[PDB]
Amino acid sequence: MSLVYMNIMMAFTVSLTGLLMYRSHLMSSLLCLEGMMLSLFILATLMILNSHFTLASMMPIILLVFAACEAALGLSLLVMVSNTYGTDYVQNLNLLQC
Amino acid sequence: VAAFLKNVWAKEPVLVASFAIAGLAVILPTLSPYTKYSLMINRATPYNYPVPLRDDGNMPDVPSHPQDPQGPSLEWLKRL
Amino acid sequence: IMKDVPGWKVGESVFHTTRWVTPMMGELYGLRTGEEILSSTYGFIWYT
Amino acid sequence: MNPIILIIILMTVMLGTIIVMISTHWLLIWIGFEMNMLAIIPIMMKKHNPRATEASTKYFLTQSTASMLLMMAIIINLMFSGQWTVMKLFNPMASMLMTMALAMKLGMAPFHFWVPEVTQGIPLSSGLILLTWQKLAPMSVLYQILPSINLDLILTLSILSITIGGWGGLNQTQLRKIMAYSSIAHMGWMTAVLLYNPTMTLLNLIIYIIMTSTMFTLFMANSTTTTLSLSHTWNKAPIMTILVLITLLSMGGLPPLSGFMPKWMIIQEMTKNDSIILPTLMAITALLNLYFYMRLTYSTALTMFPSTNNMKMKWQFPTTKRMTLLPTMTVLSTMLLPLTPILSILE
Amino acid sequence: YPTKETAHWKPPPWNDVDPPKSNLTLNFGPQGVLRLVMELSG
Amino acid sequence: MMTYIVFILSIIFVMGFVGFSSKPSPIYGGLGLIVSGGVGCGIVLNFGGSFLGLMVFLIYLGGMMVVFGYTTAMATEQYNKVVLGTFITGLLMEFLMVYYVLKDKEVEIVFKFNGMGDWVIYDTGDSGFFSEEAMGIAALYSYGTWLVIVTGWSLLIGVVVIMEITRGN
Amino acid sequence: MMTGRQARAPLQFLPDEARSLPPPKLTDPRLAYIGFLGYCSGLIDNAIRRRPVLSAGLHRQFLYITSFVFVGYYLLKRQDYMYAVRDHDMFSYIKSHPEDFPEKDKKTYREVFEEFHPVR
Amino acid sequence: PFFDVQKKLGVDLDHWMTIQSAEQPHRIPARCHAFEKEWIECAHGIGSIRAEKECKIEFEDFRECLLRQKTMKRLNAIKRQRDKLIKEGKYTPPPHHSGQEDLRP
Amino acid sequence: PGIVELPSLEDLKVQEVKVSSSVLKAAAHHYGAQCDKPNKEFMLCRWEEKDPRRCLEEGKLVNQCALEFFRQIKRHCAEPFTEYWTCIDYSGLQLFRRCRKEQAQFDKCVLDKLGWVRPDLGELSKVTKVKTDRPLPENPYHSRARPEPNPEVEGDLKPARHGSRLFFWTM
Amino acid sequence: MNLMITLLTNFTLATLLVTIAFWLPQLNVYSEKTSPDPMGSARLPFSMKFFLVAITFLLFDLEIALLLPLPWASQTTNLNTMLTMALLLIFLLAVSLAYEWTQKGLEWTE
Ligand SMILES: CCCCCCCCCCCCCCCCCC(=O)OC[C@H](COP(=O)([O-])OC[C@H](O)COP(=O)([O-])OC[C@H](COC(=O)CCCCCCCCCCCCCCCCC)OC(=O)CCCCCCCCCCCCCCCCC)OC(=O)CCCCCCCCCCCCCCCCC
Ligand SMILES: CCCCCCCCCCCCCCCCCC(=O)OC[C@H](COP(=O)(O)OCCN)OC(=O)CCCCCCCCCCCCCCCCC
Ligand SMILES: CCCCCCCCCCCCCCCCCC(=O)OC[C@H](COP(=O)(O)OCCN)OC(=O)CCCCCCCCCCCCCCCCC
Repeated sequence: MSLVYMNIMMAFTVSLTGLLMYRSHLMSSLLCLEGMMLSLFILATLMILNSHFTLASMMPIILLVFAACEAALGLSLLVMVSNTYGTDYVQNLNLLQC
Repeated sequence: VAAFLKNVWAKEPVLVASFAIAGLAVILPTLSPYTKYSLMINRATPYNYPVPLRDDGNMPDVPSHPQDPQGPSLEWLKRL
Repeated sequence: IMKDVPGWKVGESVFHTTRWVTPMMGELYGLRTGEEILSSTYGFIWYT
Repeated sequence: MNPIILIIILMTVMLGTIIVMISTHWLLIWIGFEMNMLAIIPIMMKKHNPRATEASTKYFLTQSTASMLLMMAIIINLMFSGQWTVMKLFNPMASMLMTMALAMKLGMAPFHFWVPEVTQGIPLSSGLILLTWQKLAPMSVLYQILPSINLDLILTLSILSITIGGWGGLNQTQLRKIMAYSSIAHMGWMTAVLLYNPTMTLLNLIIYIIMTSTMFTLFMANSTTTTLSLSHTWNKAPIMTILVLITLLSMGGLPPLSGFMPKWMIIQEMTKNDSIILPTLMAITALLNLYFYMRLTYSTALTMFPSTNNMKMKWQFPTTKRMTLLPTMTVLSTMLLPLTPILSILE
Repeated sequence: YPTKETAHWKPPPWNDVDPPKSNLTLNFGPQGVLRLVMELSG
Repeated sequence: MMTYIVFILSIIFVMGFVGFSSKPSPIYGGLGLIVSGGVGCGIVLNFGGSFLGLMVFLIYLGGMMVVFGYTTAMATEQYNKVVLGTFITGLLMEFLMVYYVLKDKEVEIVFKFNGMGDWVIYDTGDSGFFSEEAMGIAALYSYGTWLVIVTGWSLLIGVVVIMEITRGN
Repeated sequence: MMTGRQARAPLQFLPDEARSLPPPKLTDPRLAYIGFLGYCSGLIDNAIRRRPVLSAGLHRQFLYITSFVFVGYYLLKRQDYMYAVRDHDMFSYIKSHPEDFPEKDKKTYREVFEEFHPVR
Repeated sequence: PFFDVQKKLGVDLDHWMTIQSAEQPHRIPARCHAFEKEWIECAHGIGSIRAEKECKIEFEDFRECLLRQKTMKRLNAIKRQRDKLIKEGKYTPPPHHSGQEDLRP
Repeated sequence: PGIVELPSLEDLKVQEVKVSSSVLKAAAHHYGAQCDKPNKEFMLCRWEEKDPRRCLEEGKLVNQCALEFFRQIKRHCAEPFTEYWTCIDYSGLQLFRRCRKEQAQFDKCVLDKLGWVRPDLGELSKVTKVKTDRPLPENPYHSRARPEPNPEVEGDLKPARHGSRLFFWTM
Repeated sequence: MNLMITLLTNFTLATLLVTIAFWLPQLNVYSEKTSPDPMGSARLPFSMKFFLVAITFLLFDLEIALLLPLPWASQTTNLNTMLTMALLLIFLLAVSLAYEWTQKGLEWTE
């Protein structure tokens, strides 16, 4: 298939493996999650514009909006973590081992 | 129903204007005689090609030419 | 061009159907120059 | 929380799951999962302590990752099929990504690592919602895509879930982690019979929801979150020890109880398809689940652990908690096996 | 079953509430002329 | 070379993701995701998605990454080898992908990909006096009633959810 | 399994052809067992709230019995319907495909040789 | 559980965006409208198990419309052979493929 | 699969309408009025055959009837038409509303010297009927035969023989 | 294409002026300066209210993104449904603003 889809899928996998390998910050995790969403937006958009499927042109906007609301919720969770420990470090979130 | 209205117009005229304009926007298109013409103008706008019909022999309402009498007209739009 | 190639049907449809298929951009402008390609494939998008 | 806001948020959780159940477009499937997650996050942060925020953060990260993999599976389906019907998928890569995403949502092993944490971090009512209501929407999507699910993947996820949920509960004393590893084992049992007979998948889901709702309702009615506080129940309410006894013996699947009903039916559908090793090893692995159920029954019903003196004060007060549907759920989770051919209503 | 790895684990609190583990001070200096020390809370 | 321009943007797009997926700091990672959003917007714009690309600017970049950078600047108090090694690893894997799919005009990582410029897959007609993508987004109010209801309800509930969980009571 | 059958007429608990079936009797032993489950739910509801088990709230016990018999009657109707649909589809498929279901020639034991295994 | 509320109540919540061949605004066809209509009219009602093996030709034509893999493979082959013959000097392109022909209309 | 069947380059030769888009747009209403019949025969054939190769000759008739349209402008009213399409041609959107007096002179000159009446608002967007002699295509999509459906349900619904037959349950 | 040329020209002129503004007075040899804020060294205290107004911006910006195709959506032939859904989206943005009001979310940055 087309050549641009290779790069958009590879971008989704790069943002996947960034989201699946945390370093320290939860904000960097949320950025990798939104990179995954952005690559999904681009890939859906290039397909729907290519196929001239008219009714799905409203589809990526929807894919934006919900997920950005999702991002808002994630930011709020991070802030609550930051209001407990002072930092958004993922190693502070280890109390549920016992 | 009248003292409360003068009270909220004395205290909060921004919000009274807000709810009043919103109420007009809700109820007024159902009371307008020209809401029908919005629909009629949006369906009178020819974005697509008028794909003609095969003349089977019995279609008295479909014209053979644009300048024929039968067919949909737009006298109402030119006159209003 | 495709004379030396073994097992090549010239003008072979890639579709099983015999219905007319709308010609793709690379089908039409594949053998032409890059200026004609760009003017036909990004001309309206890049027009100002 | 404002009770009106609690009602609207629980109706939004239910609305998300129902939108997953009734929709014919994959975008509305993804929207129902997003609405479900977005609305269930305040249910987990109901008490506002750092364990609830940690649990909600872990839950958000796992469900968000699964939602992104779900949308990538949907988008690859749109690549290779040009449409959006919620039916079989038209690419094994999209099928693998959707099966992984739904395994992450269900918390099936090896994507199980959030389930005993999050259930520990949240109250008993929100843990009840997470272990009963949050299974319904991904099992519906797995119900509708089973002509495309890889057999080796779904059975690998099933046996890995059953074994890890068996061994995980043996080391626990916290009741919520026990119910979470019980969840992982039972989801393994549900997905092991999915490609053979999905009516038995629905049967196992319904009997599991009934038994889990009974055990969480007993834990809420007795206000016990640990084994050793559940062992004070005989000196406070002796009927509740009988109820946790019969319900834990049901959840292990001992006949003549109704929790013997699903797994037996699952074996009844896996030997028709010439699989003998797999349901036998599954049934032998479920003895671990029954072992830590027996540990809880020895702590609670069949012995009497020592109590404290202040228990004598609680003798003067009856339970004012609304024990909603607890006799109904207790009867249904124990005495339903003579009505086993009722399962045809799920066909 | 406590092992060497899981030996530092204590049981969780009974109400499942962990203990919570300030306000800003500003020096609006001499840069009439007045020095101000603010304790702000937002 | 200019016939490959969207492909070229996509390469930069992948490079931008190796910017923030390697996670240098959430603020440089925010900057890398902003640059990635701009070049992915350019990819969208060069197929004819004008409105969707301006949604990438106005709503993803100007709407959401503003809030990411805003929240991030209220943390991570102002003043690696794993980041640099991860960045050069992702860059070398991407340039090996470029080298293979340009030397062969075909590659297969998971799916088979052509190596021609992505102009070849387009349509050779006109859409008349409308953008088809604009009319498909305009159909959200005429054909997308259930989609509008569930999206607006999810946004209202999202307002309620953020106000419940950020209160602590 | 039968999900394509109940897909042209969806979300119907009891279809119209279910009215061709004999309904379960009111003295159905399955229905009497469901009424016994209602009585057990009434006794457990008195026990968990520390009421006298057999005496307290006879109206509540009778509503438990009535509700379980009421739900279980329709559940038994749908059960009998789904097994009727199962057998109808089976017999129609055996009738429409004779080449997959031939009549096996049944041989009497005068021809049928069985190997004798002596127990000694 | 696919509780088909939309067919039960007769409402249309999401069937309209489901396929490319549905009713579109301003009657805009998809690029693979005809192939998808033929694949759907082939595979309608006969079930998925029969639809995989009996409607394979329409589905392969529709997938090759969607992703254009055989078409781009053929264009790869023709362009590669042309570039090889230009490198060997045994071929010259015509004036209408060099841009010297004063285009048609 | 098969070999695509393309018409030859001789089959595509026709005398083109080599005028610019402002010339065409300035003459558009009278062109739709006068050249109605071969245009609608062509477009009916084009939406019925769904194949341009099957629509060539009618298309040539379009390209034959447009020229006879413009020659009859060139023989009689070349100068008001020239002034009018020049005024149309100045505008970057080619507005009709900027050019009403040159339009009025061209319409006057055509109505006096050729009797052509400019169509009113609404007429050119009408759906007309077309009398043809070519046959209606019985299979324009070139589709093969559909698969036979599954056999339906028929007959009365009998009860299940000896009940559920689930291991020991007699009902 | 002309847009990309114009963006490159604007970005190049901006980068040139920034380079001149950062490097034209570096040529002078003025003096080395030793040089040894309202908060001294206290860490930045987090404001919940700035985060809430940014999230309220984000959610209302998503609702705006839904509202943006209305000048195109007014051209439809299903105008009763279009008007109903337009008024419903603006009404749900108003209900979001009202709930943000009544639970004191718009307070001390009102
Ligand atoms: C003119 C219009 C009006 C006409 C009126 C005509 C009738 C007048 C009399 C009215 C009363 C009728 C009552 C129902 C008819 C008789 C049903 C019957 O016996 O079925 C025989 C049934 C099969 O025997 P059969 O010789 O082949 O059939 C004789 C008839 O043709 C049976 O007919 P069938 O073959 O068509 O039966 C169908 C099928 C026949 O059954 C089968 O195909 C075999 C499968 C049965 C279930 C096996 C499940 C195995 C795993 C669970 C084991 C349960 C644990 C044991 C109990 C734990 C403690 C409660 O039944 C079922 O599948 C239903 C499930 C069993 C329920 C039977 C009715 C119970 C009502 C009262 C419940 C009270 C508690 C009873 C004990 C609870 C457990 C049953 O017997 C058994 O399975 C043995 C278990 C005991 C059955 C219940 C006995 C009912 C009477 C109990 C009175 C004393 C209660 C003491 C206090 C409570 C317990 C502590
Ligand atoms: C039905 C049409 C659609 C309606 C919805 C769409 C409206 C569009 C505008 C959006 C407004 C969004 C925000 C609304 C919030 C309302 C609640 C509120 O503000 O309550 C508090 C306020 C007192 O303010 P306070 O809390 O003290 O704040 C400091 C300022 N003094 O309390 C008040 O000021 C009281 C406010 C309520 C009374 C307003 C009455 C206006 C009446 C106008 C005529 C009727 C119009 C028809 C509609 C019915 C209105 C009831
Ligand atoms: C194919 C299947 C399709 C779908 C079919 C239907 C599936 C139903 C799945 C049921 C899932 C139930 C989820 C949990 C209940 C949701 C509402 C809730 O949160 O209730 C708990 C509530 C909270 O009150 P609160 O005050 O917070 O309690 C803590 C102490 N202060 O109140 C309490 O704590 C009160 C204590 C008792 C609560 C008992 C609730 C039991 C609900 C489940 C009943 C059994 C399932 C229904 C029957 C079988 C259906 C399959």
